[PDB]
Amino acid sequence: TECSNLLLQYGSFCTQLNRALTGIAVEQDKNTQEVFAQVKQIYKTPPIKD
Amino acid sequence: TNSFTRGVYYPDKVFRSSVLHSTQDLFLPFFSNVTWFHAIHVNPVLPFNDGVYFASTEKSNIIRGWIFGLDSKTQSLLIVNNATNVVIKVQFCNDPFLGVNNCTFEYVSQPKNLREFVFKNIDGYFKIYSKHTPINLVRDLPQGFSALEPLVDLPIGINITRFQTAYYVGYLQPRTFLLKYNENGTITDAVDCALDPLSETKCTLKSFTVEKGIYQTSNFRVQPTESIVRFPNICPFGEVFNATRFASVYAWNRKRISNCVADYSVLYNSASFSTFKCYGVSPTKLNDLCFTNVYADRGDEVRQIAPGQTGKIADYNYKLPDDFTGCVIAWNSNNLYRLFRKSNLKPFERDISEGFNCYFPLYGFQPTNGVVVLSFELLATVCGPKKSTNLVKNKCVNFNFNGLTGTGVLTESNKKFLPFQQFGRDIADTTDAVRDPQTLEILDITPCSFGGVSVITPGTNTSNQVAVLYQDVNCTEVPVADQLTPTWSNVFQTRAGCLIGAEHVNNSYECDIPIGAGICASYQSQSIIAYTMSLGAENSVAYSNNSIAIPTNFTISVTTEILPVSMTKTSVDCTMYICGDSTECSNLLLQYGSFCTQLNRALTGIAVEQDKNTQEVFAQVKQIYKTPPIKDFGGFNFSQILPDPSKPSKRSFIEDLLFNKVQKFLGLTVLPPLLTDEMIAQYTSALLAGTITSGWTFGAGAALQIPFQMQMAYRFNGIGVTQNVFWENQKLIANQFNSAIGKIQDSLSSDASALGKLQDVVNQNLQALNTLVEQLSSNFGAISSVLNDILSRLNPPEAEVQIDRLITGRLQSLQTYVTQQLIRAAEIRASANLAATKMSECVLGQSKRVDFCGKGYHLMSFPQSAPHGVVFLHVTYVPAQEKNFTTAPAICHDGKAHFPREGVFVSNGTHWFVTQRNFYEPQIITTDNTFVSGNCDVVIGIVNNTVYDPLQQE
Amino acid sequence: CAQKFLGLTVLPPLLTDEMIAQYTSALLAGTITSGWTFGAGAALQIPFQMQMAYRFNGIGVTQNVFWENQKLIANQFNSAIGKIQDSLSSDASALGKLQDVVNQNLQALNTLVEQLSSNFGAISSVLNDILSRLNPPEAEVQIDRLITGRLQSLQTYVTQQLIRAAEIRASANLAATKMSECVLGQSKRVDFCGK
Amino acid sequence: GTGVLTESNKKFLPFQQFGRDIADTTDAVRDPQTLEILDITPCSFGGVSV
Amino acid sequence: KCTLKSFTVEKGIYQTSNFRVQPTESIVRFPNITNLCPFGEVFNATRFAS
Amino acid sequence: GKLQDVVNQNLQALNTLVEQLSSNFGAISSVLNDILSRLNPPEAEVQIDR
Repeated sequence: TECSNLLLQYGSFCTQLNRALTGIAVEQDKNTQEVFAQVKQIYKTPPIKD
Repeated sequence: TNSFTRGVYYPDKVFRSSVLHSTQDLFLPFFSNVTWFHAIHVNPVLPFNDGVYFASTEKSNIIRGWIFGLDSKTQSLLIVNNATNVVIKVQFCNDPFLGVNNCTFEYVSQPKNLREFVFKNIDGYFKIYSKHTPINLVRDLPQGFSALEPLVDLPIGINITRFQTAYYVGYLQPRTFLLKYNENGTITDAVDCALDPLSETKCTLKSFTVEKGIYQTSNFRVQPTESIVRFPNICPFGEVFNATRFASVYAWNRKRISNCVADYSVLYNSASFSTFKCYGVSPTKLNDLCFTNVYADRGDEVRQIAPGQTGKIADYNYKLPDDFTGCVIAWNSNNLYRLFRKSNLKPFERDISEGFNCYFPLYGFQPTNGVVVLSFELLATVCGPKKSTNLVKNKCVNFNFNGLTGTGVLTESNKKFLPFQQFGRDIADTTDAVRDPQTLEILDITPCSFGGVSVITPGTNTSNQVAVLYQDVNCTEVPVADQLTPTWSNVFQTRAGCLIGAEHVNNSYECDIPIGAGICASYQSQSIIAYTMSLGAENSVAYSNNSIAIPTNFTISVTTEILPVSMTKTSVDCTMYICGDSTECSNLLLQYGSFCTQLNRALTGIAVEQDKNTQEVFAQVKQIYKTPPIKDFGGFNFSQILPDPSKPSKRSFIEDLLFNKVQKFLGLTVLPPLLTDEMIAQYTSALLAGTITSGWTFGAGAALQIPFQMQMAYRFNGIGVTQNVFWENQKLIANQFNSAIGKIQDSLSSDASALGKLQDVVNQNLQALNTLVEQLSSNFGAISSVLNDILSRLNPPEAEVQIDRLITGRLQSLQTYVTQQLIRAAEIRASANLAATKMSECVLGQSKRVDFCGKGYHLMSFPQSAPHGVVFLHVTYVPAQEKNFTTAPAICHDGKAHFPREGVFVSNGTHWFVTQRNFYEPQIITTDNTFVSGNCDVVIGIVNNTVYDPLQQE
Repeated sequence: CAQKFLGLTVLPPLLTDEMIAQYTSALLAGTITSGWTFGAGAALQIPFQMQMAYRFNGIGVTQNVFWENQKLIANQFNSAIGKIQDSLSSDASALGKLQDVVNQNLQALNTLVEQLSSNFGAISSVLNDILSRLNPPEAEVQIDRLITGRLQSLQTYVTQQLIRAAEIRASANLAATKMSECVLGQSKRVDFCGK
Repeated sequence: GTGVLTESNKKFLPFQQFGRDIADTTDAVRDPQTLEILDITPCSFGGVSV
Repeated sequence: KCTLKSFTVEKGIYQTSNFRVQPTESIVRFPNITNLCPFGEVFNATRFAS
Repeated sequence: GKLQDVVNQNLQALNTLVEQLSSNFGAISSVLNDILSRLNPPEAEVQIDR
């Protein structure tokens, strides 16, 4: 605890860090969704590949 | 004891208005249980704590005077709090209420209800806050806001309180919380932290209103509850540290004994023996810390303890390293030599082996004048005795392996500790495993569980319900170390997290509040619902070797794609950010290798770049096309997108709607855009006109001139729609376009959903500044966060240290800001070159890029300006009303395969015709509309039909 | 114990390998069913062989070039996919950039993790033991300097992770472009879709 | 500090001697010697572009 | 020229200096306490012993 | 200029590092040698750490 109270002396350090990291995390999901989850439909691969 | 009675008060805080501020001032959480009332009717009250809050009713005084305060012994106040001279006394007639060593410290005379004397504590003295007493609550507990501060601090010093006197008492906890100050700086309903996870989110985001989303709330840990300080325990040390023998100049021992159990140099802890100095350790942690050195080792100069000092220790006397750990004690009243040494000494060197004839010889026992250190190792132990509980399995404790303090569970000694049988390290940290000092057969490899907490918030404008997920969790159970309110409350046992849940749905739906891991949530009889994220809708259309779907009709859809172009570019002048109005630190500004100048240089670079981004995105012209005064272009009501009417100074209607959506002396400034919103609107005009009047305004030299219907004719022709509908469907294409603009005007301009992506930059930029300025309110280890206070409080030789500490902190934060912005500038540059590319190939021409310039087959895009960005209305062609026709590539009987020139040999079961992938619009095979190479070939797909040659002409 | 307790964890992707594979299935299925005729979701069904004829015609050869060579073309295709099945095996190129990205991040943490042990000018780095050894008053260096050091290491980590993210975002933007132009579309661009 | 003193446009509760801004820099001070509070604006400042 | 350490400066606008406004007065505001602080009762006390 | 600006910023980035060395960072002097010449034994660690 003592070091956490001392870390708080570096005011709101991690709030900024956590936000940046979270921003990266949503950006990653945004990238996946944007890259391949591009379809509003899921066409099912035909059972007969003729 | 419910209804969320708000334990709020102004915590001696400066008046602030229109703000949201967080603190930890021991407020009253809404946890009240029972209170002491209804004593009499038609039973003494003695509740006590330091962390208390009192509230009650009124008829006269009711409390027979409000009191606070043992009995007639010490520090007894029993303040009357009545009209007749309230005094701070420190027990006879006041024992009962009045009516039906008397040393005083202070005099104040400060003077159904809701009288509150709440929030008490000492702070070395006294603390008390008080609230108004409304008389129209028509209930027992008022929805209130806060208590005020008449005067709180007085010379009381009560270590404990138990005095009072239809009654209410609450008890305080040192919790963090959020206080909302309205425009009049009145604290409105506050939000406790750890009251509930939604409140945790509100604290987390330092914002009461919380949009629907997954917010990462504070982490969670199980509490270590016990500790081990175990060692076999029980040497001369405890007695021989003192020695009559005094020969230390030619002697500094280190190991009088290798193993001590009698180690308690209280001589230092209480200074029961003499003066001392400890290096690297507390003087009091003598049985908490242990070293493998138990003994060691005078002169008028104890100044020569000298861990790297410039004394006689350098060459004659005993030397210690600058990086020395240990503790030294001295002796006096006591009534070998420090002769000259030609060589220098090394740390911990013990050398007791040219100045004419004076180098070889080498004290005085008479009272010439009234004119000893133990080194500490870094390690196991064998000193500083201590004992505790036995090994604790399956629950987490502190002090794992005694000499170290860990929070791991003491289980599973599945490690051999082969060479030494004592200690293990992790792949990534000092401590991984231990062998218990007394029973060397058991281990600590399981640190008390810990992880992050994500919270699902449905959006506070709809619901106050939440779901919570421990990011890494067994999904077997959740401990109670925190809200502490719910049970562990059927919850989806997902790896994403599982503490308190949501209906775990066996059905599937569109994604919302995406927790991640293929799991989404919503509030849809309102409750949190957790779903397995579904995919897009199933498409089951059959395909065959001869089945082709061909549109018979079409629509024009307008995709509104909004891209950031520029940042809310700023310039931080560190002279103020760090040193505003501070002249003492002025020397420090110069101290740097222009680091500040370089940080500002980076932001200036960013700003110039931002102007360049706007310039590429909008300024690709030399002569601007003035929108012709027509409103006559195929009837397309471009009047809705062009800045023609001059109602606003320059803006178009769509851009008006875009601009209708979407902080002083901060030490920084937000530089004006080079091109104002008015100029951008005018460049927008320059592009839209020209775009609808000539075409390639840049690429084709103002694009000569086009009737506009010829233009979109050619654009259809570009997308692959040739000689099909651009002329046949005049008044239909125009109508669909028009309707699409209506679709944007009442949809995104009413929501700003798609439009909020612009703010992904603006919000972040503001947050970045908000972070930066908020970062100022930080001590960084300095005595105070306020530089001017350091200057007003500390002298030069002492202030500079803390000034520099604060400066270093602020410089680290500023570098962080510059860096964050340099990277965001790069990202926006990437979006800006995308936007410029899109303006160039979507607006200044017809891009063949599929699903790039909007959804579907882009034929056109009409840009509009947005604050720090561009919105492209990409008018795209979409096929519609598809019919499943039979296809084949070829026919014969003419001795010619006759493959379709550009079309498809398609039939409705008969009437084999040829058309394209644009519209049904069937046509007779028409030899001139086919391509022949191969005749009656072995090629797959001949349908044995015939085609008329227009030149048969018989 | 590859991933230990350092506060450094991984949040699962929204789109899990099942979800990614599932979307990929849709994408391929759309490719073999509408090819390019999509109103960004509004697929128009075409027979695959016919789609190939149209794509071939879109590249400057006639539809009959494909049809005359239907057997050739389809058979060359089958051989080519087999070639890739083998050429992507035997750890070829370590699957290129994908390995690199993961390597770019695991190391990002091995570095961050290593920094945990740095003393930052202090005697030690084991903060819990530092507090045990000395009292907070005597911790301007023992704790706060250490904290500052870790602060910088984390800030460096996020900074580099943001750069990594920016780079990744650009890669993803290009990948998305390919996803909508190269697949679910016919690129007319040289080396956009490979040589 | 340094700044422009002006009559505030808002009365503040008597319990505090001074107020603070969003940037946590002093917003206003009640005069210890007078029954008034004066907004304090940081003295005009900014960059110089040549 | 100094900001860029070059005697010849390219045509353009440069972020050169820092504009702050010089204060025109020194304003001292303290409560009008006329009671000399009884430090003598603290430091010239007859008995500190206890 | 496009291709000059890049080399420029790269070199400038180097130029900056050179300038940075000149900083004392709050130290008694700017060069390790001076530190090593003035307060070496007792405070080299402190000044050097700075």
